[PDB]
Amino acid sequence: KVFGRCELAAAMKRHGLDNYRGYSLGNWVCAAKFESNFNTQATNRNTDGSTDYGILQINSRWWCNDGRTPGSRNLCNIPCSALLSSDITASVNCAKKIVSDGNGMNAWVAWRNRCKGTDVQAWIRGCRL
Ligand SMILES: CC(=O)N[C@@H]1[C@@H](O)[C@H](O[C@@H]2O[C@H](CO)[C@@H](O[C@@H]3O[C@H](CO)[C@@H](O[C@@H]4O[C@H](CO)[C@@H](O)[C@H](O)[C@H]4NC(C)=O)[C@H](O)[C@H]3NC(C)=O)[C@H](O)[C@H]2NC(C)=O)[C@@H](CO)O[C@H]1O
Repeated sequence: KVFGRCELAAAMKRHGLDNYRGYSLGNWVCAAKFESNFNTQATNRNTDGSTDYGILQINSRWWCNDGRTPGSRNLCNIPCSALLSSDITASVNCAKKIVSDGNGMNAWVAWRNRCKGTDVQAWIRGCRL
């Protein structure tokens, strides 16, 4: 799908991301533009061999099953193709766990450097929320 500046993000809040498990949900919306650029079908492989999926940009190596990830924990226990559709309603369970390791955003590559210390309230701001 193609989601605009004010239309793909009001749904983080419909899923409990608001201020959940210590990260403020204000801090969240910026990074999305940095991982798949508001696209729920944009995916790529990893130069280390495990492909990634979604706006989420996650690989089947440590987290889900795509069948090409051996030595994969499949900690998500769901097909990786189970998130890339227009609908995204159940795709957050695993996202809701990825911060539980205590690693935080240790997984999101763009945020720690593109959205870490940025004017992020300048990212979620302006839409009605
Ligand atoms: C191309 C695209 O679309 N996406 C690419 C991504 O594939 C890639 O992303 C990151 O991939 C790395 C590789 O695994 C991953 O980092 C490691 O994540 C694990 C678990 O999530 C962490 O391990 C836990 O450590 C804790 C703390 O010490 C331990 O308690 C625990 O024992 C560990 N877990 C288990 C179950 O053993 C690591 O801490 C972490 N790396 C380090 C060095 O700490 C990220 O999760 C991936 N994130 C995403 C969103 O992909 C990215 C690489 O930069 O490239 C993208 O392009």
